[PDB]
Amino acid sequence: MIFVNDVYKNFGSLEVLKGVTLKVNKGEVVVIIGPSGSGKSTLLRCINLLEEPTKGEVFIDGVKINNGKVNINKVRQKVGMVFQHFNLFPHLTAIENITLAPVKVKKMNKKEAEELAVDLLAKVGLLDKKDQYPIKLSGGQKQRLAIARALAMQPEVMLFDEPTSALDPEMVKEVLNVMKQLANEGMTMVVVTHEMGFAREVGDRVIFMDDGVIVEEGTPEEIFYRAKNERTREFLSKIL
Amino acid sequence: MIFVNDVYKNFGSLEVLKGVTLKVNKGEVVVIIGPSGSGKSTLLRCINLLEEPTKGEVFIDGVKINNGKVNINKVRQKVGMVFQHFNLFPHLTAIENITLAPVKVKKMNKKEAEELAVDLLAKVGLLDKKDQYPIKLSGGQKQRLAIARALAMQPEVMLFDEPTSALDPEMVKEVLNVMKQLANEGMTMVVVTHEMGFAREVGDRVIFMDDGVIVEEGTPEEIFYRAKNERTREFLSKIL
Amino acid sequence: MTVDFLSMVKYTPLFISGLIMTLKLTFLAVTIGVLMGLFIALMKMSSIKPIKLVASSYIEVIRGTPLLVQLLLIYNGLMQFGMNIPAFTAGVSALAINSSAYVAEIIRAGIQAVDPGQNEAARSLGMTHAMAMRYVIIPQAIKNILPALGNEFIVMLKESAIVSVIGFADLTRQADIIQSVTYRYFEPYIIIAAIYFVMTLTFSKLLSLFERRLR
Amino acid sequence: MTVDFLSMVKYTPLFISGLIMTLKLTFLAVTIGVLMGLFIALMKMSSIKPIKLVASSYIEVIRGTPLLVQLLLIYNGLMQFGMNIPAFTAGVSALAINSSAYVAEIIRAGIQAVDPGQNEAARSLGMTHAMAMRYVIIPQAIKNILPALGNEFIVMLKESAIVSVIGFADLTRQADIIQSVTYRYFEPYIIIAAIYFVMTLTFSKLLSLFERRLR
Ligand SMILES: NC(=[NH2+])NCCC[C@H](N)C(=O)O
Ligand SMILES: NC(=[NH2+])NCCC[C@H](N)C(=O)O
Repeated sequence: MIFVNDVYKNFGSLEVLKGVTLKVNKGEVVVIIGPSGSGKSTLLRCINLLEEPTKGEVFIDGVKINNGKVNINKVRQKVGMVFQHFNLFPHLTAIENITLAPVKVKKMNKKEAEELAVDLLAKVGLLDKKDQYPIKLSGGQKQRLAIARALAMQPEVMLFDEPTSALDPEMVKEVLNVMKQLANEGMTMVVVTHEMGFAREVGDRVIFMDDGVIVEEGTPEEIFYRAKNERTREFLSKIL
Repeated sequence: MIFVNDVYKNFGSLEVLKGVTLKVNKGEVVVIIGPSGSGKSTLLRCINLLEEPTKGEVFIDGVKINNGKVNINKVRQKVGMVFQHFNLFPHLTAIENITLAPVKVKKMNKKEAEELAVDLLAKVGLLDKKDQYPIKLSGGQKQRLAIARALAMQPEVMLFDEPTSALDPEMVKEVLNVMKQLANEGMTMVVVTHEMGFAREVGDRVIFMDDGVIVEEGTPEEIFYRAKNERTREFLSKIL
Repeated sequence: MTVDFLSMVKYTPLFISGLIMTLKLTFLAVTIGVLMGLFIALMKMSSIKPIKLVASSYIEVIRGTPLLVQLLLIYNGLMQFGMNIPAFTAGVSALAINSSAYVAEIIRAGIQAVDPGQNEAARSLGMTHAMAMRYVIIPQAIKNILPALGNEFIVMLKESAIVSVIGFADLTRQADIIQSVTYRYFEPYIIIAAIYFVMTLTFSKLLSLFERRLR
Repeated sequence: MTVDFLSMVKYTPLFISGLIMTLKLTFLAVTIGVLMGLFIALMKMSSIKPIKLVASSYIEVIRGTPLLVQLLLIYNGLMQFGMNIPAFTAGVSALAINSSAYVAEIIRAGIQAVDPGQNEAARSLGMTHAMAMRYVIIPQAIKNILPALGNEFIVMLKESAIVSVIGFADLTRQADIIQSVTYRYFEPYIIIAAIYFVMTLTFSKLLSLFERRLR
């Protein structure tokens, strides 16, 4: 399903990923953590090719997507992405935000799309906001909206790029709860996060990255209670 | 020492402070908490008049400072301020950043000022950076440098306006540690923060603000285990 | 002599007539300049490498070079080819051609000004470049471009005074017309500057009451 | 006729001579404009309302009104006073006075552009407005202003061509001279525009390789 294969990423002289490999299969919740400059967000963004590897390859569902020989829009149809600074379409209302891609991409019909949308707004607790514009929403409401929007394309895996780190503290829980609900329903997830409670409560794997490389991985409990590597322990000591 | 007396603050139609009273005595560590839009930072910035009360008064050392009948520079000499986004002087080096105000405001001499500066740099763990420019420091080093700089003016109180909320998670502890050291040494402190651990560890009082008003205060254990007011409880349930 | 503005009242229909010509000159030049400018922007976006070169070179030249020289190059430079184009068509062509390049840059910059996150989100939902542009990016680039277009007009109003030198009966030319019968240059120039100024203020505050009705 | 650039080769010293005047004019006007622009900025900062009013009105008018009309108002408008100023001094005055208003605003915008946190920190450290300005803000604005000044120059290079109409022997004027002996307007205008283009590119690249020797 997801196979990032020994990729490297440079931004000029800035080496961000220096040989990284990640495999994730259906139903896993994988959580990637580390300090700034670990490269975790660039890895996450290679998976749906918002970033292109300098070297190495990424396969989704077993076919290579960074060889120019693939319809990348259909690849991205399958691989959802939720952004740190929520990337809502300002000129579109909540429900419009949700129905734009199903109608334009899947050629879904307006009525059916609207039913999908009202079901999703209901699911993430935004039903009362369907005809509101982004400006009028709180951070938590925005991220929940964006998650509804990604869900309306019914992806097979969902990517989360620090979805709560631009939120006010009193705003974090409500977003993490929607994420956890997704985990409980079997959604495949790769989550880049600072919130270690989430990784504990619902992650199947925790990946620890540092200086553009994976230095240790294991179950949440192995990493948070029995990390074997020096650097993992050091990082966790500053952060926990 | 500090007496904020029933102040109100407006920014046009936006009512931010709606009648707030704050008393802090020498040697207290007071921590002000609340959601966004609580007004806690505007309260904080009324104390050294970076913000001007629309109504009500603020006294420091027993004299009123929001009536124009006072030298305000002499007031700010006593009341240090530490900023969310660090506000380091880019063109000045670490040590220059530190010595600028004592030399120019207190008429201290270069040698005495430099000795002061290197002592403070030693104190916050920045000696190896004395001739470095801000652009070269990490977030934690930046905030520790700004704290060194404020201390070089030997204020009688230190104000902190979310000093760690723009730092990466692996960077928070070191800034909080310097703060706790100050608290342990008797420094009078008013701290607006998201980090409740600092308040648990070192705080004398906790102020909970909501919609421009103080709704509850008490010792840290009183607020964190036995909060009486419904709003305090809602907020703490989202934030703890 | 000494100053005498009160003599100038008699010449009110001249000032007014000139004012209407500077409007007609500008409004028409910028209108064409916008249409042309769009087309050249689109042209620069094209994947066909020689065409992007053409649009780029065009913009680079028109902007890196004086409006005056472009005017005279049209009006005077074309004479020796047996082509005697009127002052008005020359001025409109020069101004619209200048405006086309500046508008071409305004458009590109209004597209570059919408947050890249919009595009990333758009594509991440499976949308193609085309759909992202159509339904997400362009509607947003528009709100960036309109207040810059409105300001391009205001700037060209001042710029259009240059067709005076070509003998077009705009607002500025009216000082050469009035003085021939009055021997006075100062007072009609002051009056003309006052008219340009009032136009600038009027359209500017009118522009601000539109930069507040979009965002 | 038909085009013949090889005839134009003979007139190279004219082209070269015109170019040097275009430089000398600009460089002197923008130099005076900077100093003037500086002083006018200071006046607007003054706590004394009538002086701030005058600087504001000066700036607003000079910017809100065409360069041409300023040129002519100096050159023609002053004749009827027994004042016959030369073409060169008239153009220098007009250009320096125009540039001063744009420069004063460049300065104000460069000061508003340094992050307000700098001032806050400075004042929070016991510093007065004066000290903060001297040691923190102004140096920083400088780096905001210098590259915009260099850009003011480049724009003024194109702008200076307007003194041709006054009969000053700048680069653009050389085409009226050449045609008088050649009957050709086209080729010398193309050539002139090309000299302008090359000047623009040269000074632009010199400008960008100075914003990177600052950043
Ligand atoms: N479309 C415009 N805004 N053009 C500005 C022209 C600037 C200057 N007068 C020149 O001739 O180069
Ligand atoms: N110093 C300047 N940059 N002046 C720009 C002048 C703009 C225009 N040519 C006018 O006559 O108003």
